[PDB]
Amino acid sequence: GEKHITVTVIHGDQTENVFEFDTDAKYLGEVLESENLVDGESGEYGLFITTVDEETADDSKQQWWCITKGGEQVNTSADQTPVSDGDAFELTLKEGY
Ligand SMILES: [Ca+2]
Ligand SMILES: [Ca+2]
Ligand SMILES: [Ca+2]
Ligand SMILES: [Ca+2]
Ligand SMILES: [Ca+2]
Ligand SMILES: [Ca+2]
Repeated sequence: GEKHITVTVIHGDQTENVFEFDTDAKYLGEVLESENLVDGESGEYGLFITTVDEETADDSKQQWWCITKGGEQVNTSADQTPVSDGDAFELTLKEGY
């Protein structure tokens, strides 16, 4: 079935870009890659997202893309994150830990 979701990208300079998807995808990674909104690499814990909406995290400055769902922590890699109708996800560029 078709689910209606939003993905908001919070860039390094605080620019927020909001993307709406109408999707039958089971998982968030499929949704993100449907429009090539992210680039990531496979690995043993799932997708490691390096670039979102044409912004690449600088590994050397401890930057990384973080997935949240209505601001709440998401425990799964994007390719293992189930999508529900009405979901709002965020991808935020974070620095450090
Ligand atoms: Ca529906
Ligand atoms: Ca709409
Ligand atoms: Ca891609
Ligand atoms: Ca690519
Ligand atoms: Ca873009
Ligand atoms: Ca519904």
